[PDB]
Amino acid sequence: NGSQSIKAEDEKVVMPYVLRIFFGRAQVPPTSGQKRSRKIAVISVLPNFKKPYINDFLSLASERL
Amino acid sequence: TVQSERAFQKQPHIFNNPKVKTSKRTKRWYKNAGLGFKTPKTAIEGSYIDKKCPFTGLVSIRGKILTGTVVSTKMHRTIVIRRAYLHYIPKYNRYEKRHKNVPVHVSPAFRVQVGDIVTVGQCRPISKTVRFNVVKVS
Amino acid sequence: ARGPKKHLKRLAAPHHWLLDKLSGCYAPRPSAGPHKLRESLPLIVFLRNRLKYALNGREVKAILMQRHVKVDGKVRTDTTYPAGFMDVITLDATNENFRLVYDVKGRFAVHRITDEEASYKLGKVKKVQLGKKGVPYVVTHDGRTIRYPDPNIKVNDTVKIDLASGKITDFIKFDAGKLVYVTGGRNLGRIGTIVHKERHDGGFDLVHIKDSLDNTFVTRLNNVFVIGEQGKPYISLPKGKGIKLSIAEERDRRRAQQ
Amino acid sequence: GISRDSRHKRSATGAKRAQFRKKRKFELGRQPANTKIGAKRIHSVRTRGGNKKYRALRIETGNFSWASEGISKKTRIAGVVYHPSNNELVRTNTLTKAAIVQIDATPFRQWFEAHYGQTLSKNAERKWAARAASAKIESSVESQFSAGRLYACISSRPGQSGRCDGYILEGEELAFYLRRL
Amino acid sequence: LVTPQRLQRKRHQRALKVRNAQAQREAAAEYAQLLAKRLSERKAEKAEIR
RNA sequence: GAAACUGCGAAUGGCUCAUUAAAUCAGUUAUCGUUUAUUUGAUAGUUUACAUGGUAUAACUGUGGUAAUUCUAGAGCUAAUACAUGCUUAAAAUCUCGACCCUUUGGAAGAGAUGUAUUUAUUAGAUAAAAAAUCAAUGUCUUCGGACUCUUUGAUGAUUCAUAAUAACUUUUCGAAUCGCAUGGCCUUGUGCUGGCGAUGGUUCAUUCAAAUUUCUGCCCUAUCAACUUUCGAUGGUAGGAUAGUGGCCUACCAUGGUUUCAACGGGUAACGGGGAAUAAGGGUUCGAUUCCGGAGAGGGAGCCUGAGAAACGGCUACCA
Ligand SMILES: [Mg+2]
Ligand SMILES: [Mg+2]
Ligand SMILES: [Mg+2]
Ligand SMILES: [Mg+2]
Ligand SMILES: [Mg+2]
Ligand SMILES: [Mg+2]
Ligand SMILES: [Mg+2]
Ligand SMILES: [Mg+2]
Ligand SMILES: [Mg+2]
Ligand SMILES: [Mg+2]
Ligand SMILES: [Mg+2]
Ligand SMILES: [Mg+2]
Ligand SMILES: [Mg+2]
Ligand SMILES: [Mg+2]
Ligand SMILES: [Mg+2]
Ligand SMILES: [Mg+2]
Ligand SMILES: [Mg+2]
Repeated sequence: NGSQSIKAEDEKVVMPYVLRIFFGRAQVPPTSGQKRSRKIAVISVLPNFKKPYINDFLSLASERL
Repeated sequence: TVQSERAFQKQPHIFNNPKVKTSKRTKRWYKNAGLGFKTPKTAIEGSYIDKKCPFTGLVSIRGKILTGTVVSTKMHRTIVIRRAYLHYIPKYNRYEKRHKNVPVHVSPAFRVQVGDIVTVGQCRPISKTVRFNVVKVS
Repeated sequence: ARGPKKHLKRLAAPHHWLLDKLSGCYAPRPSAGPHKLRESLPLIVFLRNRLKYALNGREVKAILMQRHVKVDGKVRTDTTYPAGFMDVITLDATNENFRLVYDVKGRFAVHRITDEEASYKLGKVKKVQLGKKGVPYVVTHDGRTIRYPDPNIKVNDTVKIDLASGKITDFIKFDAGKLVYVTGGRNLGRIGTIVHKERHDGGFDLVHIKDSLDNTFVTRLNNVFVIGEQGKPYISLPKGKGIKLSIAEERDRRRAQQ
Repeated sequence: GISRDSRHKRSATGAKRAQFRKKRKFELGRQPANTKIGAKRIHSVRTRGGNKKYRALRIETGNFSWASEGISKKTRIAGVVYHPSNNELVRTNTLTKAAIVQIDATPFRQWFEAHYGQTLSKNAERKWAARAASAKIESSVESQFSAGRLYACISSRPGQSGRCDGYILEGEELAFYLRRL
Repeated sequence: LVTPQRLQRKRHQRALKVRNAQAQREAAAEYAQLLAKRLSERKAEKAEIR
């Protein structure tokens, strides 16, 4: 519901890039206090996503396996 | 009425949890100043908020302890006491009455009238001229 | 002044160093270190004006850069290093160990000690407090911080520090009947036994000390240094055993030995 | 130009003091930093000693702490609603300590959904049931959650630390400030 | 330039830090034992007083 | 080993007494009200590596401007303990999220997180002394009945103190890409592994040199100076800003306060203060720019970069002469 938030019509196209970007940020070695805070943030934005979009991120995590 | 100003008055870092609701009375923090100075039960069970109160505020009593006579109480939460002493003149081998007026912060836990004897303790600078704080009344 | 001073006039120097007032215009300024400026003896004064081993400052520097002087088992090369009370000064080439202890007159005295005595020093416990990660530590009078102290050790106690390892070997509590050494006031350098400790909350505590001659004197607690139990000091004492003696008798025994 | 020296003031007796010495660096003062909502602009200030201070010229996010549940989240700042010292800061949307502000309600709402499973896996059900007794909250907070904007108070000094942390008003705090609003 | 001296310095630095950590652990353990012994004996004395 | 970069110093010292009448200064207090280069002591297994870049330049080569200066323009080069980046090292414990089995009194593979620094919110930091009954959750144990002991807490006269814990936060730090001398020990014989004495840096704490403010008392002449301060802060309260930090230091809103014949306020001073000097029998009177301590200044006002430290002046910038 943010003012600058992605519109629902455009949510389909942008979201895969957003999800994959956050995936790369999630793979940073969470090793220093700034870096650890970065990993916490990327997981904390998941509830903002709709459940179908939460699901695909989990699929991306499991694709390598 | 405690909450008589634009901002809320609260003891800093003293948190009352609405969820637990253990006691009706709001949690109140207090300390004993030392030097055998008794914390009045009014401060313990009172409802005022004063950051400069020696028993409930963020101020410590350290250094000289003086005594004086209240001379003025017309301002808010502070008074002006008078200390009288005798100064020695050697040439005439004789004394002279001299007096000095000291402004002292008084916590609302005390009720002081013009004429009573008050013992005060030094603290950090509270205002432009206030460097003392009332700690005992009589 | 717009910053810290770096010069010390001879007249403004501590009296107990006993410096000539006409030799020059400036005196050695003790650098920052374990002891305070007014309660410290710079190595230059000790090597030149006390031991007479060096004739001038340059020769003192030459000795120091040769690394022959050790303070508390550590080599020091600063001319103005502030050695102080209960400090051990070791000269290996000459084979001496000195302990800096005030005489009765109130001046640091050249007191020679044995090696086994030079292996340890004493420290008055100035502070005890928990450091980071919940590790207790004690700060002594010479700026030494020792971690993991014995819990019984408190402020005003004395700790026997082994120089090689810098750890507490034994300690003495501050109690009546203990042997004490005065490190300030006009009673500086005297030795006695505690009688009573008068306390004033929010003020300076006062201690009554009785000498071997039964004379009594009162001194502020900050100038008292516990050195052992009565008759059993943990360090070798200088000549006179910290007993103040009058002037007439001073004439007397000077004549007698003369 | 700004100095904190007390000599320039009149004496308590009202005498006009004479000018003892020229101003010293160790009673200096610096221009106020009127922090305002917007894209982050912070610039460092070299202060006395080697220490450094942060000046928040602009900031729009802050770490706010919900005290009742003992949680804290980062949240965007909506706008300043009330300030006790002076209303001109409210008008100009200047961020300072003790300023009452409005913050977004989404992250707290997500956290409460997840933690209690109520709205404002078996393991999830077990945890929710165990914590079910504490689910109830103040009605005033829940109404704001419905609205989506929560009232908060800034407990940090943006002009010093460069942060706009704060806490969510509750109980008598919230009632008093609502009355003032 | 990669030279044996740099390798030696790195290795010495690592060994120093590791040895420091081990020494601190040993000292902490000894302090813990001393505290436990004092705590036990004072508790025994309190039991005797009762 | 010239030159230059880098680091440190230049805020010390020396000089003068213009301003300054509770100001400075003397004695005596306080920082539980704050900064502190350096010395000294502690203190960091949690962070392509047989070791990263120009996101770069001086000195230097060469081409030039100006009458003139410790003036410098263009182009070409190359370094770091400069500048900017960036890993590599034990185990355990605890706390979350939890696939799945199973409906238990449940269990649980796994996936995460934890050093330090900053900011916020919350929690612990006990106690003058002794015994019981229940509601809820719920853990050890036996002789299945009920039982359940020795249970952890420092300092101060006093604190929201020291310290620790939980949840997040950061244009966010630190956690050695440095250097000298020497060539010891293990072997699976590899320029394999390991290893000595020092220098220089680095987080935090303490100490030291210091700084800042501060509590009480104490200054010459003048009453033919009697009321002063408050519109433009004077006294105090609340909140904020700023400060290294307290504080009308400043801002906004509030009240009307504050000093005074025990001389306020104003005026004079050829007034820097003191340790001291002279005189005197004692009381006193006078001197003290001048070998030491403390304060202020660099022709006069105003404003600043750097740095731990300056409102610096043998540092810079205006205005006045
Ligand atoms: Mg004290
Ligand atoms: Mg340079
Ligand atoms: Mg003059
Ligand atoms: Mg005047
Ligand atoms: Mg004064
Ligand atoms: Mg140096
Ligand atoms: Mg060090
Ligand atoms: Mg070029
Ligand atoms: Mg304030
Ligand atoms: Mg105003
Ligand atoms: Mg004079
Ligand atoms: Mg003079
Ligand atoms: Mg100057
Ligand atoms: Mg001139
Ligand atoms: Mg100037
Ligand atoms: Mg000149
Ligand atoms: Mg100069």
